Amino acid sequence: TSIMAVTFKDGVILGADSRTTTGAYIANRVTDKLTRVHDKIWCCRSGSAADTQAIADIVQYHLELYTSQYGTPSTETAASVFKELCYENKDNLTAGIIVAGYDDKNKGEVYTIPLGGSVHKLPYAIAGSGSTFIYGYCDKNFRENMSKEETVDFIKHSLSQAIKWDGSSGGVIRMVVLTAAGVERLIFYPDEYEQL
Amino acid sequence: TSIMAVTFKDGVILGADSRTTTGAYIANRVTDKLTRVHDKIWCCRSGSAADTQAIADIVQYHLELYTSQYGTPSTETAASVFKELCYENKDNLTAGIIVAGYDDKNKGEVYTIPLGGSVHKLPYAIAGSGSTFIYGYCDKNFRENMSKEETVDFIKHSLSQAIKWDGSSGGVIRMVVLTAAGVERLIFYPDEYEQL
Amino acid sequence: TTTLAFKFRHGVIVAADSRATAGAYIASQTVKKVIEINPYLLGTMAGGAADCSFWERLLARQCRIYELRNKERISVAAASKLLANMVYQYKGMGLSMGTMICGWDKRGPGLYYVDSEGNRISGATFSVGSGSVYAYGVLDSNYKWDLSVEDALYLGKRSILAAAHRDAYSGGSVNLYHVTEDGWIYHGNHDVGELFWKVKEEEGSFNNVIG
Amino acid sequence: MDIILGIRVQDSVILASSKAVTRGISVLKDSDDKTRQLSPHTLMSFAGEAGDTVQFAEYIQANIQLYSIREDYELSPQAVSSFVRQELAKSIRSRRPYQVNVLIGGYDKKKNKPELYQIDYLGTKVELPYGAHGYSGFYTFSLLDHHYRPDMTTEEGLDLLKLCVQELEKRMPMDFKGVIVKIVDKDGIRQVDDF
Amino acid sequence: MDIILGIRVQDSVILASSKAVTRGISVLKDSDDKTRQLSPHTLMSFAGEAGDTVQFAEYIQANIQLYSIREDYELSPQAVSSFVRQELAKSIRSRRPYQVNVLIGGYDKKKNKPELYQIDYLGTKVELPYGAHGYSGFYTFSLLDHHYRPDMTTEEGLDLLKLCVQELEKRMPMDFKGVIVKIVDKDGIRQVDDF
Amino acid sequence: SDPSSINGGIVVAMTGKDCVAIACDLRLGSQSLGVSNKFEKIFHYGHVFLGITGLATDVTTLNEMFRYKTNLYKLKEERAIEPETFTQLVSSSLYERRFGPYFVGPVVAGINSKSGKPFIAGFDLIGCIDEAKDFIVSGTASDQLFGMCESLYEPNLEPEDLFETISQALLNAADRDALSGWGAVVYIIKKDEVVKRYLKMRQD
Amino acid sequence: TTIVGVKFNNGVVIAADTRSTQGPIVADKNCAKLHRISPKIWCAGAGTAADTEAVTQLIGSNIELHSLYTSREPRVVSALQMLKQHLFKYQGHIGAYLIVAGVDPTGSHLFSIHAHGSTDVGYYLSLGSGSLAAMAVLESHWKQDLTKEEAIKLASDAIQAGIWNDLGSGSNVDVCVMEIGKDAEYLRNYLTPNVREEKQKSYKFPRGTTAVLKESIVNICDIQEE
Amino acid sequence: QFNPYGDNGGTILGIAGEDFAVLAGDTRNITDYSINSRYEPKVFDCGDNIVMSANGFAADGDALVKRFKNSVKWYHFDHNDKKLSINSAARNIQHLLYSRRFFPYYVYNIIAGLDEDGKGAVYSFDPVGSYQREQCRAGGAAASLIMPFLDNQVNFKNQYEPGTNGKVKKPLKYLSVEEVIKLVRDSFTSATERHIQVGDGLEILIVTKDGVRKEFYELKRD
Amino acid sequence: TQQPIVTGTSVISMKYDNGVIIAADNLGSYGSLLRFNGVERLIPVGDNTVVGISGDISDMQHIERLLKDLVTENAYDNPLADAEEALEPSYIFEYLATVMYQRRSKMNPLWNAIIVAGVQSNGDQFLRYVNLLGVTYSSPTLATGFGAHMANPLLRKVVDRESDIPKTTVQVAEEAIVNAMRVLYYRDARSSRNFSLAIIDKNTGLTFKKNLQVENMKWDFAKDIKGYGTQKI
Ligand SMILES: *[C@@]([C])([C][O])[C@](*)(=O)[C]([C]C1=[C][C]=[C][C]=[C]1)[N]C(=O)[C]([C]C1=[C][N]C2=C1[C]=[C][C]=[C]2)[N]C(=O)[C]([C])[N]C(=O)C1=C([C])C2=C([C]1)[C]=[C][C]=[C]2
Ligand SMILES: [Mg+2]
Ligand SMILES: [Mg+2]
Ligand SMILES: [Mg+2]
Ligand SMILES: [Mg+2]
Ligand SMILES: [Mg+2]
Ligand SMILES: [Mg+2]
Repeated sequence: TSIMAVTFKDGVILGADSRTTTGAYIANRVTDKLTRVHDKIWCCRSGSAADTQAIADIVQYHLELYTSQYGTPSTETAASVFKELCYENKDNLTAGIIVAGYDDKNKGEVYTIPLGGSVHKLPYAIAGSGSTFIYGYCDKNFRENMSKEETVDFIKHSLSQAIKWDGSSGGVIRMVVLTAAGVERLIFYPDEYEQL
Repeated sequence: TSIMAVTFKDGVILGADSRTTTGAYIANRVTDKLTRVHDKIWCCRSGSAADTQAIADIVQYHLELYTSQYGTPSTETAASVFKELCYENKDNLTAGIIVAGYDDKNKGEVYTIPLGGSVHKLPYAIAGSGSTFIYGYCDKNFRENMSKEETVDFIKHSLSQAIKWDGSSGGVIRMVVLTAAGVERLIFYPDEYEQL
Repeated sequence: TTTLAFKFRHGVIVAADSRATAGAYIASQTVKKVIEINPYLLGTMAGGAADCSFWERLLARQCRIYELRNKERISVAAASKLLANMVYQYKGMGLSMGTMICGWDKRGPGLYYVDSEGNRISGATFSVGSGSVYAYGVLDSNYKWDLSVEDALYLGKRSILAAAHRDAYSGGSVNLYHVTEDGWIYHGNHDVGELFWKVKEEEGSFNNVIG
Repeated sequence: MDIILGIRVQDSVILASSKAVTRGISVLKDSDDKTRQLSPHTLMSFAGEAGDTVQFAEYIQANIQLYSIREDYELSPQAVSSFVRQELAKSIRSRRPYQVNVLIGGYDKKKNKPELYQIDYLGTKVELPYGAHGYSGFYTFSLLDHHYRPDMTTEEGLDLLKLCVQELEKRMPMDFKGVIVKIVDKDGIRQVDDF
Repeated sequence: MDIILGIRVQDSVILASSKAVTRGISVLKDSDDKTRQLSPHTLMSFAGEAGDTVQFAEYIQANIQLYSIREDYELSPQAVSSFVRQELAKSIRSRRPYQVNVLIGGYDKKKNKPELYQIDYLGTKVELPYGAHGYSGFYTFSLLDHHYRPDMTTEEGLDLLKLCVQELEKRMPMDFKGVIVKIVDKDGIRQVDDF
Repeated sequence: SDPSSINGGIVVAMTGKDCVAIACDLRLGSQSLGVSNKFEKIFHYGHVFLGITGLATDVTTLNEMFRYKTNLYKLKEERAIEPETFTQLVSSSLYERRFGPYFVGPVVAGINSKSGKPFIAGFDLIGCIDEAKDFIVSGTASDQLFGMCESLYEPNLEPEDLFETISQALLNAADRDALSGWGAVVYIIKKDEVVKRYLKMRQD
Repeated sequence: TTIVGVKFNNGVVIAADTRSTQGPIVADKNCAKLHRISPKIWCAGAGTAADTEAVTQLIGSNIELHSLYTSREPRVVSALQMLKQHLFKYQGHIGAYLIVAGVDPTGSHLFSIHAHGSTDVGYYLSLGSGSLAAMAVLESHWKQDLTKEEAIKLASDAIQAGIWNDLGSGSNVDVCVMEIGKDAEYLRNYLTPNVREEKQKSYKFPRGTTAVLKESIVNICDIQEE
Repeated sequence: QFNPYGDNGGTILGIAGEDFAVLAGDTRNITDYSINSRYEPKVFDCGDNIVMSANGFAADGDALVKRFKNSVKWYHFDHNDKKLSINSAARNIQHLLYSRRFFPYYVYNIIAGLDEDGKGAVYSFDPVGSYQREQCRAGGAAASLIMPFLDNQVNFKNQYEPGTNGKVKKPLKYLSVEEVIKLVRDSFTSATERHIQVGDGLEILIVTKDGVRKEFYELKRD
Repeated sequence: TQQPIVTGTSVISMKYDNGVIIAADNLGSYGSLLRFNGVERLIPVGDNTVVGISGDISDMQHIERLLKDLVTENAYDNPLADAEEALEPSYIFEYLATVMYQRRSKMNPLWNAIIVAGVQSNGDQFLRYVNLLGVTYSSPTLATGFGAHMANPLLRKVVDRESDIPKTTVQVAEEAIVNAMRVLYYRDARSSRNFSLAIIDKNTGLTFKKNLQVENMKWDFAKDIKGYGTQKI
């Protein structure tokens, strides 16, 4: 798995590959790892698919109930609910989640929640087995307050390399753009990103 | 450990960090991992220090004896001797070696010899625990027939990132330039490469 | 398996079942567990079929060379000892053998128990195999020295039957042998299925079983 | 504990049980009675792991004695054996199972017939003319298979038992210190004081 | 094998050894002589793992008989015991060690004194007035510590041995099928046919 | 150690023309030791027959349990339970012990009293139903029984012919299994008569 | 086991083989692996056979009660959600691997679900020991905008690949077609390419061949009157 | 850790007649749940009117057959082209197997031919050399399915003569080659139905005084 | 005893009317890391044999050297080395099969699965498999690793039995092989897009194709797939 979330001038973009493996067999080559927990709060899932799906489903339930009572939740609030589940059930879970959302007040925010259940707010985050191969590339090429098109290219180039070196990563590159304008889904096929 | 060898217009450059660890303790922070087996044939060592030292010492003996009888050995010949040791004693060794040398006929050549004892001739090679974090960066930034100064910057930037993310890597950056002009040793200190 | 042998006035009786097992599966029901070493020497097989077969044939050759060199038939004691020393080399290596070397020599009738563990024991009565424990009950209660050849053959046969009935890994048929000073005599193959019903009726035993 | 035997003859049930109690390399006692009277015409012998044996036997005894008082009626050996089996079949899937094998010998006063039941620690029940638990039956069953008749007298059953014991004393490596023998018939339960 | 005892009295050495051979749950023999005569005035009893015992005993016997022929002279019990110890101390660091414990009882015709040596499978030698191997000494040493005198007669040594055996037969769980007793004195080696 | 092979035993069931047959061996053992030659493994609850192989305590326990449940069924429903319904009850009862199962291999056999249709079924220890048209096998010689049944069986056999086929399948399978034998029983079942025959076989 | 699911123009189709095994031994040569959750929601199961049945009957029972409570036809996402939450709770100890498919007022749906509780969406899926042989066929011949007849052909071809090339799969091909605005058609034994040939001999015995000891009439009737 | 053994499936069957002998085996080769070959010969003509099949781990089976064929070759060189009798071959094979007692050939071996009186002979081996002559023997994956059927249909076990009721057995009448091949084909068709490792094809080798003849029959490929 | 380090995945092959085809991708994997992208795993021996190897790459390079040395040794004192006494596919295979079984018998195996594809002197097609255990078998189609599970089913639809071989042309056979390589790229996590293909025909000889790519891939349907169940956006 190769997943990342990047903040930029107008908001935040989530990115992911589409490969799911059972050992060396590819059980699904067109997976959607970008999952919605609220209108403009999405997450990238890594680790056990069963665990991350169960978690995101519970979080979606909590934020739906939050919204009914207290109005639109913050991205920090969403990340807190993820953490509370990941931390308290750390002995029985294998989940690495990146939370990303857009407010009008706070704009684009990114939180990463690794195995232990700790929370880390960041300008951008990378995770999954394939992230290891792009720590150097992403650190060298990331800038703050990029444009939408610059950020799309950054994620595209980054995940392209992660896919290139990681056998557990591959397929298409899915992206989700989160701005004031709304929610835009993007997709990029092998013939586009492989030749970069 | 973070090691690499890069071919360029005028020859080849070897690069390495200077950290040796015993668990989390740094046993030596100024190690010289760039080792000479012949006048213009050097190697970068990774894995068990005992194993890689014993191997390089035996190879240096073989190439010294080769030279006495048959004249200057090729870089391919040196890589073959390394391989023969690494492959036949693969059950008792933990050695990952990059071989690099300069001929006037063949110019700069680079061979990498991973754990199993296989040989792979390449334009450039990376190895060690810290290499994982720069597969993406090196693939994106490597070009063939670079200048000496371009190649030095490429290795410097690459190892800088490997050191930044890998705890087993660090210290100074040592480099060895192999050309027709001779053999040049370089060194780059933390205050230089960290701010890149 | 169940094998037995005992010395008596008129020589030594040797009896064995014929079942071979591979787990719960009955591989064979016609196997020969008595081995013909020479006209005056028998050997029983229990445990590893291959092990027992190979080493006792090796012994038989050893015994034959002895006869050529020494112009004399080997003793039961020397034969049993050659086997014991041969298998002792491979102790702890995985061999599985429980054998009896039965014969008649200058000392009269002879009977030695030999196993892969290293034991080599002279005795008047032995039984080895998974069913040995059932066979011993019939032997011990009815065994005498002054036993007729007819009664002795029946005792060895009836003893195997007792074991074949109770032990799941014993059965098939009974092979009988009588060793005399003039050599060994084969006394036939007796199917346990048919033998059981016959003995039940004539003897009155096995009342709990219906037939 | 070690050896427990049972044989049903014409008009009675005979139970023979070893006398030895052992802890490691030492014989603690050589006169132990491994049996409890469940009712006046029902006797249970037992063998297994220390503690479990006596705890289970006395627990059963108390339950049957309670039934007897409540109804003023003695349960049939078949009813008792079924109760015991259920308790063991319940026990085997519990947190810590009773590690006990039993023989139940009783005289049914309704049918005027002796009855012998063999029940192991799993709750495996079987009615038999003769039975044993552990390594006992391995030595004795061949003699019983040979000599046993259903029309045997009590005295003939005891002679066949002496023969079974003589074989055990010859071929068993462990010294079980002889046996206590008890007979269950129409007149109740009694102990053979000389064996 | 199981129990081997030894006692040095005034003018002789008495060795008592069990008769039983056992393979699993079955007694194969009840009249086994666990001893070899090394020389006319030296006897060795032994116990340990099957095969190893007899193989080692007969190997020692052959070496001592060879020495006797070569020199036309009987080695002292002390010399024999030292030879045996060295063979066991050599064996313990070998690929497959001999798993044998021995007692060497001999009469030294030079000093006119009986001598008893205890040697275990590691090559641990000790000269004693009385000794045992395995779980034997655990039951018998308290009686020997109490009753033993160095000026005892052969008949007194046998009575004390009967007492030691009686205690074993009471408290040992295993039936070892009695003992064969042999006496070593100035006139050589003989067997007590009634014990 | 393996609970399904400590006591040993086998059960086989077959369909015929307007009839069914179910048969079992009589052995009860403690591994190598034979304990009883009278341990019948076939029980009936009205006109529905149940054969059970495996761990003997669970066999005995399940019989007592299905007697319990079928007696209550009959009191409430005012009719005897049918094979199809009983089969679902057996499956239900076994799966309720999914993570602490009875170590058994049950086999149902009977004729629907209304439709007259012959019915057989088998289960794994956890309740999975095997509804076969031809035959069902269970026990320590299940492999042997599969080979005999698959070669000897032919559809629409008459009762007296079906008897010979099933008896020979059982006998020859049992004689290639150490843990089966010591006697055998065959039930021949028709819509309103049931015959039970004890077979003569080798006692080793 | 080989099971598949394939979407098409106006619906979805699933298929399965009919072999159930006990190690190397074939227990049932005509097993029914296509289970009904609701009338227009069917699932095919692989793995532990008892678990795939039990989990299907349970969720199907609760789906029926839910359909009655809400006065609505059951949705595939309900069956999916109920299954995954049940399976997740048992942490993979219930070895049920299912392909769930069906039609409802929302449209046509096709999901896969694993024993630990993870779900996937697709246009074509395969599960079981023959999943790789079947997926090779699906990856070779699947296209967008399939017709009903093309999808049934693709599905059964994918099952046949498993039947011929996987030892855990065999015998016949079952199919169920769920089209929008129609009743679902369950096609039991849609293909029968593995009929046993005639035997060379009849093994019917002469009557009286078997030795008998005792005979007796078994009383199956109740206690009688008078 | 490296496991030097494997399981290639397959099943073999040898039946001895009065003046002939057959050795049959399926042609399927497998690992786990995959098929390697639908036709990979498993029964071989080894020379001197002897046929052989080593079933289990194919690499060990191929090596054993290869060694025995070689043993026949050298028996001719060393003993003046003397014909190797079936009983002599069996004893030789025992020594080939036991020479690896501590790293065995994981195979069940069966040879078939004619004895020195011209009568049909079948010999069966265990992986470490224990051998025995028999009239009928099935080996391999589905051996337990087939053998009980052969006990019943070749040796007439548990079969009695009608009317007597268990008092008189069915007499042991010899079988013809045509009757035997029927039992072989029915054996393998039944085994193919209930065993997943058996199928694809059946190859039978028949041995008479005239020589070694072959017959092939298809089996179900599922 | 060892463990494989740098590995090569599936090798696939099949017979057709006049010869044999064999193919394998150019990847050398280091566990999950797709380390080396220019590895040739099809190795020709003369102009009549191609040996395709999967498994450990260091052991592959060792075998490659044994074969190169085999050709050298065969030419020694052999005037007919390029004619009647040239190396045959059956000779090359039996040599390898001997080595593989010997190495497994010393508990020090060559951790590989090998397919020897070629055409004999008499024009007969040769296709046989051998692996680290010394296990050998032949079939109209052969494949290693993942290819055995995914490619064989596709190739067996073209050549299901021996009698289908004469009915199969080189265009049909190559088409099937190329399709199988695409399927493996979809579904094998340790595979690459780049591969090599070799045809050995009894008429046109040995054709060795390098730098082939998987093309005509279907990915467009991925855009429509959203979530893992209930998600719509
Ligand atoms: C009783 C049946 C059981 O004790 C009797 O001992 C017979 C003795 C016997 C049988 C045939 C010929 C001569 C004597 N024994 C057997 O039937 C044994 C059972 C057994 C297997 N291993 C073993 C046994 C007994 C005691 C210790 C160890 N059967 C065999 O020896 C045969 C059938 N061999 C094998 O089953 C296998 C061997 C050998 C082997 C296998 C199976 C697999 C791989 C390598 C070797
Ligand atoms: Mg990839
Ligand atoms: Mg650092
Ligand atoms: Mg010797
Ligand atoms: Mg000491
Ligand atoms: Mg028996
Ligand atoms: Mg199949």
